[PDB]
Amino acid sequence: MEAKAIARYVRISPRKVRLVVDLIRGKSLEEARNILRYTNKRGAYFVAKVLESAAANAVNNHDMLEDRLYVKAAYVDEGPALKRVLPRARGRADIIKKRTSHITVILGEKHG
Amino acid sequence: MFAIVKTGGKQYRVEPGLKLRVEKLDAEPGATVELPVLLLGGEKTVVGTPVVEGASVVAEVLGHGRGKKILVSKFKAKVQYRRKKGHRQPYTELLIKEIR
Amino acid sequence: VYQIPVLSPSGRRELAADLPAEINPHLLWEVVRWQLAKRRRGTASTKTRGEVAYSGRKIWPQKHTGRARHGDIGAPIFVGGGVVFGPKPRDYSYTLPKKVRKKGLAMAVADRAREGKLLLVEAFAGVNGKTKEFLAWAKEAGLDGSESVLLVTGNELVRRAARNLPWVVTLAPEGLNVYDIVRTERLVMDLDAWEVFQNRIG
Amino acid sequence: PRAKTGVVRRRKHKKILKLAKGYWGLRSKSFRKARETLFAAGNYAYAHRKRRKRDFRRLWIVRINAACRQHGLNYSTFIHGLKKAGIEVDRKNLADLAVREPQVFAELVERAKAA
Amino acid sequence: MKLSDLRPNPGANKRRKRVGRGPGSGHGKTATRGHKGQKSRSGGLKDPRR
RNA sequence: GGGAUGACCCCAGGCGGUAGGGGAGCGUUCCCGAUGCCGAUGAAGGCCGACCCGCGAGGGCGGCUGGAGGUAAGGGAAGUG
RNA sequence: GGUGGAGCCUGGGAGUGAGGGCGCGAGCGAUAACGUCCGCGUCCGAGCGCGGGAACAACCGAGACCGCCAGCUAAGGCCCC
RNA sequence: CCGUGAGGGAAAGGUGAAAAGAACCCCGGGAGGGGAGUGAAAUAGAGCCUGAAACCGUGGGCUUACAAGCAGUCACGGCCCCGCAAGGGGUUGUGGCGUGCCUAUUGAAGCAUGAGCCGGCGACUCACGGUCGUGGGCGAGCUUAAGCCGUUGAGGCGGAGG
Ligand SMILES: [Mg+2]
Ligand SMILES: [Mg+2]
Ligand SMILES: [Mg+2]
Ligand SMILES: [Mg+2]
Ligand SMILES: [Mg+2]
Ligand SMILES: [Mg+2]
Ligand SMILES: [Mg+2]
Ligand SMILES: [Mg+2]
Ligand SMILES: [Mg+2]
Ligand SMILES: [Mg+2]
Ligand SMILES: [Mg+2]
Ligand SMILES: [Mg+2]
Ligand SMILES: [Mg+2]
Ligand SMILES: [Mg+2]
Ligand SMILES: [Mg+2]
Ligand SMILES: [Mg+2]
Ligand SMILES: [Mg+2]
Ligand SMILES: [Mg+2]
Ligand SMILES: [Mg+2]
Ligand SMILES: [Mg+2]
Ligand SMILES: [Mg+2]
Ligand SMILES: [Mg+2]
Ligand SMILES: [Mg+2]
Ligand SMILES: [Mg+2]
Ligand SMILES: [Mg+2]
Ligand SMILES: [Mg+2]
Ligand SMILES: [Mg+2]
Ligand SMILES: [Mg+2]
Ligand SMILES: [Mg+2]
Ligand SMILES: [Mg+2]
Ligand SMILES: [Mg+2]
Ligand SMILES: [Mg+2]
Ligand SMILES: [Mg+2]
Ligand SMILES: [Mg+2]
Ligand SMILES: [Mg+2]
Ligand SMILES: [Mg+2]
Ligand SMILES: [Mg+2]
Ligand SMILES: [Mg+2]
Ligand SMILES: [Mg+2]
Ligand SMILES: [Mg+2]
Ligand SMILES: [Mg+2]
Ligand SMILES: [Mg+2]
Ligand SMILES: [Mg+2]
Ligand SMILES: [Mg+2]
Ligand SMILES: [Mg+2]
Ligand SMILES: [Mg+2]
Ligand SMILES: [Mg+2]
Ligand SMILES: [Mg+2]
Ligand SMILES: [Mg+2]
Ligand SMILES: [Mg+2]
Ligand SMILES: [Mg+2]
Ligand SMILES: [Mg+2]
Ligand SMILES: [Mg+2]
Ligand SMILES: [Mg+2]
Ligand SMILES: [Mg+2]
Ligand SMILES: [Mg+2]
Ligand SMILES: [Mg+2]
Ligand SMILES: [Mg+2]
Ligand SMILES: [Mg+2]
Ligand SMILES: [Mg+2]
Ligand SMILES: [Mg+2]
Ligand SMILES: [Mg+2]
Ligand SMILES: [Mg+2]
Ligand SMILES: [Mg+2]
Ligand SMILES: [Mg+2]
Ligand SMILES: [Mg+2]
Ligand SMILES: [Mg+2]
Ligand SMILES: [Mg+2]
Ligand SMILES: [Mg+2]
Ligand SMILES: [Mg+2]
Ligand SMILES: [Mg+2]
Ligand SMILES: [Mg+2]
Repeated sequence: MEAKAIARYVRISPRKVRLVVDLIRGKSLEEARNILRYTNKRGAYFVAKVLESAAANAVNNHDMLEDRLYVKAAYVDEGPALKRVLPRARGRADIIKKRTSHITVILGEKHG
Repeated sequence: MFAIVKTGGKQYRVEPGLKLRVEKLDAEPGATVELPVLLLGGEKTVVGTPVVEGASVVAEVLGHGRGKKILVSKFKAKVQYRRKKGHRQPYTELLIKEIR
Repeated sequence: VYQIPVLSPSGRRELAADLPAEINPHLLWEVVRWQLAKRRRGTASTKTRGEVAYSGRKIWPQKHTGRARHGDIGAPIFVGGGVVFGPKPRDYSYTLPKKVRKKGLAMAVADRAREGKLLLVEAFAGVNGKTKEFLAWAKEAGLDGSESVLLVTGNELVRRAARNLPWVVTLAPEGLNVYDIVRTERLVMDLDAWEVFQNRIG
Repeated sequence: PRAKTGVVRRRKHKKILKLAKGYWGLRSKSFRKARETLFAAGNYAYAHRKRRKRDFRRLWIVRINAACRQHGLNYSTFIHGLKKAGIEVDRKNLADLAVREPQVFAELVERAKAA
Repeated sequence: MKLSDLRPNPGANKRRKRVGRGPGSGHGKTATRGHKGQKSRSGGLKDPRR
């Protein structure tokens, strides 16, 4: 049995948040818990939330027995990007895109 | 024992009991074929001449195939010239039964 | 073709007629082509760069912007611009030699008649139009609705009687047209009609 | 009536991109690079089917010309002693002779040395 | 004789008009028009009969 | 030549190709065919295929998806690649 | 003599009307130019398809309908690459 | 929305038969999600029919750190996969060979033009005349126009004229 959480439309760049997600993959839930707290990235917050909801969802829904949880697989896909206008020199105006991440943590049970 | 036989303008090394694919020849299926006249024995010294006569190989005509399609293509740059032609090549199959 | 089975309530008798012996499938086809052309609505239209609702103004300057070069946005090269050689209203009708029309009529009958499929009748009595009534007289005349019928009579009452049948198509005699003959499996007339059909061809 | 592109152009492009599966970069994923790549895979294949024949004959020969020098003569003469003895059986494809059946080779070198 | 059989003789179909569509058919690119200049231009040459 | 007045066997030849000329086909939208036929025991569209037919454009078939349409043979007309 | 993708007549559709290299014959140039202008041929143009020339449109070989893990040759080659 | 003004002038349609539009519970500040429930279908959940391509991502198979290249093609071999095997699919180590597409030019891989990639829009037409060809009707003739009558998308009449 396995359990997930998906945070959707998180306003943060997929490239940026993917990096911390890589930090905790295949980690026991307890090392994953410690790694994000002491990681310094705006995306350690957002992942830790998804981590938990999946940990919650695991025990609390699918009857998964917390102590053996690890992170089976996990990843952030790229949501729809909001575009804004950035006025520039000589009348010019580019557009910058504030992006979006769909964070997914998927939990499964250790075999010990 | 083996022969070295000649069919469709090519020359193959045959054992008796061997299924081997050969240029398409005119015959019904299941019929027998006497394969002219070959070129060598596998007990040696007979080689000789163009073709050692009185020996022959008898293979039975198994069936008439068409090989996997080759797509033959021709392109010529800057002249706006392309050609596509599919070609799959008729052939027959036979089983080598005994050697004369 | 020649020997044609009339129905008068007394006799089963046959009639000999006219009716060219050989037929010309092209000639037939050519009249059908005509008939379905001249009835074309001719109705499709579209807007040229000229008729489109935008302005005459030149989009950019044409040198030194480094975009490509342009006229008005109504130009067909633009999305939502004019159409190029698309449809305007036109009239698809043209005039067949009268003599071809006439031949093709006489022929289309004959083709039916040498199939035997043509039947002449008198008076019905599946008159007084009620499809239920007609449906009787028909089953008597051997029409079971096992093949399409083109009914030609000047009788208004026998017409409306037949009309709603899926397998029956109805016509006055001056309505005789080779299209409607060819789409119908067999042909049926009365001895008015058939007389005006004569007095028509030749 | 109006007939717009609809389903046609997608099927044409799709036909190509299957042909290119396995190529590098856009040449597998882009209709255009895929086409361009293919054109050349076309003529290359053709060319090399012509020269697949050339390629093999040389390998046949080198193996032949190899085994003779073992028995003390060269290729160029070996063919003559064989074109003479009438033995045009060798059909250099059977230098599969020379490897698998050595004593059948030796006896052929003999009718070859007697020219 | 039914509608399904009607159809014309071998000519007078004739249809199969001409083209500026693909390579292969000729009729392609420059489209019968031949490269060039004033004839290839849209409103064409000046009226040959004079 | 084979006399089958032919759609077909045999034999002999020709078949690099730009501007161009010629010829045969494939496919797309629409009409007659149609008050019909296919369809929820699954339409059009999509995703796969190492399978079958075609020289090729293409057509089949099969599986998955999809969920309400599609439209043979023969012919007609174009906002047809 | 010569049956040839030979010829001539009538008629429908053309494209071309910037050529280029090389051999040979001249003129211009300086018995210069990958120069220039003519003539006869050729080849590239359109054969940047194939083999040779180390590589290289036009020099030597040779006119590619398709397929083969069959053979003989051309120019050019046979010490090793 | 742009423009002082005349004036310019867009984008943007679709849950399901039915809102039955997901009470309640769990993580959460929320957003979002996980169970529950509805539903024939919920990767039909409202950023809602189908859901292509470019593009980004996770998992797997084969592979790569003494080679050098228009990226392919021919061959053999190693590994993985489908199987009845002589079989086929994937991948690619080594060896042969190999100067992108279009355009324009006597000549382009060309260090000459155009193109970041994908999807969709995108250019030889119609009318009337003319001229050849072709499929048919009638032939010393052929043929009607405007109009009149009639018509389930029924045709016929009309001979001025050409
Ligand atoms: Mg600034
Ligand atoms: Mg400013
Ligand atoms: Mg950008
Ligand atoms: Mg090239
Ligand atoms: Mg060129
Ligand atoms: Mg305007
Ligand atoms: Mg103006
Ligand atoms: Mg620019
Ligand atoms: Mg428009
Ligand atoms: Mg617009
Ligand atoms: Mg619009
Ligand atoms: Mg289009
Ligand atoms: Mg060779
Ligand atoms: Mg066209
Ligand atoms: Mg052409
Ligand atoms: Mg042509
Ligand atoms: Mg032309
Ligand atoms: Mg041009
Ligand atoms: Mg020019
Ligand atoms: Mg002009
Ligand atoms: Mg031939
Ligand atoms: Mg040709
Ligand atoms: Mg030629
Ligand atoms: Mg159902
Ligand atoms: Mg459709
Ligand atoms: Mg389907
Ligand atoms: Mg249809
Ligand atoms: Mg059709
Ligand atoms: Mg178009
Ligand atoms: Mg000629
Ligand atoms: Mg001429
Ligand atoms: Mg000039
Ligand atoms: Mg000149
Ligand atoms: Mg000159
Ligand atoms: Mg010249
Ligand atoms: Mg000089
Ligand atoms: Mg010069
Ligand atoms: Mg000059
Ligand atoms: Mg000059
Ligand atoms: Mg010259
Ligand atoms: Mg040129
Ligand atoms: Mg030439
Ligand atoms: Mg070159
Ligand atoms: Mg060379
Ligand atoms: Mg050359
Ligand atoms: Mg040739
Ligand atoms: Mg020599
Ligand atoms: Mg050398
Ligand atoms: Mg304002
Ligand atoms: Mg609805
Ligand atoms: Mg759900
Ligand atoms: Mg779905
Ligand atoms: Mg759905
Ligand atoms: Mg969306
Ligand atoms: Mg629906
Ligand atoms: Mg959807
Ligand atoms: Mg991966
Ligand atoms: Mg070293
Ligand atoms: Mg290494
Ligand atoms: Mg290689
Ligand atoms: Mg260009
Ligand atoms: Mg230019
Ligand atoms: Mg130039
Ligand atoms: Mg120049
Ligand atoms: Mg470059
Ligand atoms: Mg420049
Ligand atoms: Mg360039
Ligand atoms: Mg496109
Ligand atoms: Mg005209
Ligand atoms: Mg005309
Ligand atoms: Mg005539
Ligand atoms: Mg009226």
